[PDB]
Amino acid sequence: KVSRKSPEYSTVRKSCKPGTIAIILAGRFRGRRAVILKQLPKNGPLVISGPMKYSGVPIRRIDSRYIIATSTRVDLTGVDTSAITPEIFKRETVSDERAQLQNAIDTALIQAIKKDPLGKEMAGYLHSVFTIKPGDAPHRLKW
Amino acid sequence: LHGQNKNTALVRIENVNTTEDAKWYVGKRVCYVYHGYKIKRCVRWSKAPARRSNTRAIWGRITRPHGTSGTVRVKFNGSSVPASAIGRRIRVYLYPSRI
Amino acid sequence: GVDLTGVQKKKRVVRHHTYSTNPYIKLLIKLYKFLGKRTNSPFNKLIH
Amino acid sequence: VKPFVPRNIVKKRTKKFTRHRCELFPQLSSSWRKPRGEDSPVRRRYKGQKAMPNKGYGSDRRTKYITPSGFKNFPVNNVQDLYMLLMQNRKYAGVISHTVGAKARKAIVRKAHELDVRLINGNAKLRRVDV
Amino acid sequence: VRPHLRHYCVVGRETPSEKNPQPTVYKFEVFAPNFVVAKSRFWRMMREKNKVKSTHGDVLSCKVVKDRKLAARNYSVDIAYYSQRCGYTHMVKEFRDVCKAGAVSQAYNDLASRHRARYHNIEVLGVKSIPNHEVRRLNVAQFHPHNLSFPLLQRRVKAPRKDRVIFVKKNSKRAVVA
Amino acid sequence: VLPSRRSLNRSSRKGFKKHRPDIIVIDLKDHVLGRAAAIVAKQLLLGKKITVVRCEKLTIAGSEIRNKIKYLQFLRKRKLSNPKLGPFHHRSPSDVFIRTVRSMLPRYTKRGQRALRQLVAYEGVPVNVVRTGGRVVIPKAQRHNCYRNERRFTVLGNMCKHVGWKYSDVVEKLEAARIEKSGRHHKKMEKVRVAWKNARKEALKKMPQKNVEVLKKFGLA
Amino acid sequence: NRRLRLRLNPFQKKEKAMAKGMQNKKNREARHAAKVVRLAKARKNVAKA
Amino acid sequence: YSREYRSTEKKLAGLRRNARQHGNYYLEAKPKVAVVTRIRGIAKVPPKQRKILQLLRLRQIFNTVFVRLNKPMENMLRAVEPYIAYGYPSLSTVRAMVYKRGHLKINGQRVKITDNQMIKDKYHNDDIVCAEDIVNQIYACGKHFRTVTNGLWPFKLAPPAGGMRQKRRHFVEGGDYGNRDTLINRFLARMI
RNA sequence: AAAUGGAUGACGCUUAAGCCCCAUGUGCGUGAUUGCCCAUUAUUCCUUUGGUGAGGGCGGCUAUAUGGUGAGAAAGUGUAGCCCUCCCGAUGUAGACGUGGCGUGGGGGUGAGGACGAAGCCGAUGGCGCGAGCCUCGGAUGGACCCGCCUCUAG
Ligand SMILES: [Mg+2]
Ligand SMILES: [Mg+2]
Ligand SMILES: [Mg+2]
Ligand SMILES: [Mg+2]
Ligand SMILES: [Mg+2]
Ligand SMILES: [Mg+2]
Ligand SMILES: [Mg+2]
Ligand SMILES: [Mg+2]
Repeated sequence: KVSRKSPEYSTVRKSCKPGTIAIILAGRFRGRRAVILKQLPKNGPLVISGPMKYSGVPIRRIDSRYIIATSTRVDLTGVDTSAITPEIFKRETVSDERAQLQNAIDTALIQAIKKDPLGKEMAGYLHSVFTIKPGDAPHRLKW
Repeated sequence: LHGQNKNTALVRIENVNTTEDAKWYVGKRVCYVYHGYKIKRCVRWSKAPARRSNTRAIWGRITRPHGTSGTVRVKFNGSSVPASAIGRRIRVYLYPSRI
Repeated sequence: GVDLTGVQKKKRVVRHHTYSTNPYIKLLIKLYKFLGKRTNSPFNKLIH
Repeated sequence: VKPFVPRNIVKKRTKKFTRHRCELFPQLSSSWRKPRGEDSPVRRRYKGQKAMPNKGYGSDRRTKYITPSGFKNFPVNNVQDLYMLLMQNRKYAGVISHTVGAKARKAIVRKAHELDVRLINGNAKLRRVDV
Repeated sequence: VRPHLRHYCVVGRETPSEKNPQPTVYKFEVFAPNFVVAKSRFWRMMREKNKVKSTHGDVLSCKVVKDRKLAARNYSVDIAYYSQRCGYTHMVKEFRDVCKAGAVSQAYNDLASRHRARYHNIEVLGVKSIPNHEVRRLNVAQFHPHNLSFPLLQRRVKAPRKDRVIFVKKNSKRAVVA
Repeated sequence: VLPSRRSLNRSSRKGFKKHRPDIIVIDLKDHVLGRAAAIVAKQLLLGKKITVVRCEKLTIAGSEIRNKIKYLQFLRKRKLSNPKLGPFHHRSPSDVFIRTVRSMLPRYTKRGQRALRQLVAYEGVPVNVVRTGGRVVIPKAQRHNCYRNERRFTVLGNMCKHVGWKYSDVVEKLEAARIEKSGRHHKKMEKVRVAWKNARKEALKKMPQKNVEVLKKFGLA
Repeated sequence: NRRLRLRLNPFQKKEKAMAKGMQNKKNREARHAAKVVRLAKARKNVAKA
Repeated sequence: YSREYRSTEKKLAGLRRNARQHGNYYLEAKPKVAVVTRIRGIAKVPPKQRKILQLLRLRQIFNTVFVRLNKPMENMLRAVEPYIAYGYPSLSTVRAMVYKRGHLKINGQRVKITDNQMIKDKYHNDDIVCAEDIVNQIYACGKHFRTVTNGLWPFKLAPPAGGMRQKRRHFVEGGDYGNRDTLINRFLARMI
């Protein structure tokens, strides 16, 4: 029933949902893990922020074709993520309000992770990095 | 037996050895890395001066599997890959990802 | 390919322009070519 | 003046059709000559030989005779020839003849810039000068 | 599933006329890869035995016969083949198999290997499931006794296609190339 | 291949000490000559660096007299006008293997010549490759997978000895010394191997129990 | 192509609906059971003759 | 038409069951329609075979037509057998050819079928007004078989997707030419 | 059993890489009906060229200055094709024919150019044409004539 003109319309694969844990495949943060927060209003990129104290990835935009979405999911009902908006990236040494937004989001995200029964294992999991060793076959894996 | 056509190239990837395995890599981006002999323009030549070098890359994509043993067919955008690359390393990246 | 066994020997020789150099002939050809295309008259097509 | 630049221009062949074995004889020109020899490998269309021109190499009629700038060249010889190109100045560009002297060129260039008529061999700096 | 040469039964007759109304109906057994070949063999036999050609005849039915359950049995096949040097040769052979179609498929491959006879030069006269104590071939009767057992030697094992390698380490199973 | 002074100064300026490229070492004992060469030739064309050892233990199907006669027929071919230009008949096992591989390559192009330069062949296991790592085998060219047990085969070293090879006794003496030296050292260094195995068994009793449960589930301990 | 198929044959919608009903699970199991009974009953009655 | 196809099929099955139940046999009607395709090139063709292929409108490899299998037509097919493969088409095969590769012959031009109006215009008859009318006239023998089939351009198909067995040699010997009965439908499914 | 040293094309191959026969994706006695490679061939798409070619528009009133968008439209064999759709053919020795097809010396007309530099000559001077060829640029070359278009003529 959703129309293409409506903002809520989107065509992204069903594995990429809020709270999903993804592996970054390209960029300066290649091989690191992060958490998908939301999607931009139109059919735009996703916004990811792995807890910056865990993996070192700040709030950023990323295309859905450059992340591998795993099956591990953290409940995100508590985190509002309403402050995330296209204008924060539209504006062109970090700024004060950007730091405040990052701190607020990280605090809520960390509490949600610890709420999971495997909270400690999840925190260690977010620390790990992914790499292709000699003799690996990523096409045979399940994720 | 009549000759070769240089508009398509064949790439052998490690640990594939099967047509069903090669189907996982259809549509992935590949590149051939080499070097010249003087520094020329590159991406982010002004934003990231540390990238300037003699290194160069030629990009392409995987189109379809070849044979029954994991070999794949690659087209390098709008031109051929130079024949000096025969027997050298080719990088096969994991994007665009369907997973 | 195709057979084309007897295709060429069925073409006719048709001319669509006059060899004449008379300008008044050309004016008449212009008038009756128009009438042949725009009327349901076998007579007009015969004259042209 | 901005021409109606085509979206894309396609050439079926860039190389020239040169004569057979013109590189082995200094006296032979490079202009194409049709080979009529009973044993000629070029005439018999062997695999590794040169090609012969034919009707299939013809250019698309929509982009024929169009220079890379997007214009079509029309020669001019004096000031009065510029008013032929005034109305259709988005389609044709003027070419000054090789034998026109420097004294006459000054008047032609001055008027063309006044009329906004593109010259392929006029003054390079004047056309960049905005009005 | 494995064997070619399925088991077919073809029923046909000659087209009725006012010299011969109500012609006789014939039934024919044949082993063929498909039913088009099966019908071709039926009309060849009808022509060479009853002077009836496929142009003046009808085919009433052509189906596949169902065999018994799966078990180890002895099969006797009487077969004939032609060659220019010797003419027609007729023999009776025995095989171990699980179905009639399998035994006949074995005989066709055996005749090609041992006598160089092709499919269209061979005629099958019959196939029967005979009991033990009625086999005259030692190479077949050696599988009859109870408590029969033997080991597997000179094996040539191959990995599943997904795990085959080219180079492997000498004192382990670790692959080096591929 | 011996470095010049120019290489020595450059390495000293930049502080480079040693470098070893990626090389695969193949033990050719009890391998079929023709099938090993075909597999090696393709891998060379794909850009691999290969070193083969123990070339004198390659095997060829058939009796020794049949293969000896085959070589003598090859030795008869020579350029009558000037035999010093004619075909060259190398006699050592490593030279025989290299000739066989060369016949399976585009040897008259620069690509083929480069591929041949990437192969090094030895008789026995020389001292400079003993400590370089573990050797590999080719399962598709091994004797116990290729020949029926009742057939008769020929060892390449014995065939070459009777057609002109002169170093069969030298190689045999060197191999005896290597087995003695390596066997003594492997009998040594067993206390450390046993100690390492004991340490792993002592673990799973001090390490966390949750991680032990995971190892059991995946069949590792 | 769906719109070309319907343009050439306006009965396509009902023909496909019949196929979907043929594929339905509950109806196809009832049809299989009913067919077995009908064939078996005729076999017994013909023999008793 | 859909009701007619369902009724004809299920009436025939009832007759077969009646004969099988009582131990007798039911004889089928001889096929009335054949589908013929060319599988050989245009080189070294003798004059007699050359003329027949022209009369069948098979002037190029992998061209396909529908014919009626009567006595005058059968004897013509036997003369050019090593050049053609043919069999008895099914309803699915006929529908695929008309809907996907159907072209009309209008004013000497080869136009593609796009809607029922051009079908109605080309055939001024009142019994041929839609694509389903064309299919019914071909599948069944039909009264206007010649009118319908001659108004269609010969079908131009692609090579078989899975390959062929042997261009020479009859289908019975393991080749490709000759009569294949209903097995032509598997051949044509890969070709279309 | 032969005359230079040499040929299943060579190497080589014997749980064949030999001979006769049988199969096929993922999963070969539970997936019925395509294991894979290579054409100037077949299907489909784009462009050119020629038709025994097939259709359509062509009586210009909607309204509009520069500093809602701007240019064309010829009743036509042949072009820088009047324009827009659609269908069918395209190789070729000897040979025939066509071309508002190319080039050279001179005559009749018409229109220009030149000491602020004609003809001629030189070229990693590019642009246009399928092509014969045409045009521009540079000369740290030259020093007095020459060309476009329509027709006539030929050493
Ligand atoms: Mg050009
Ligand atoms: Mg000749
Ligand atoms: Mg074949
Ligand atoms: Mg050969
Ligand atoms: Mg021609
Ligand atoms: Mg000629
Ligand atoms: Mg003269
Ligand atoms: Mg003369």
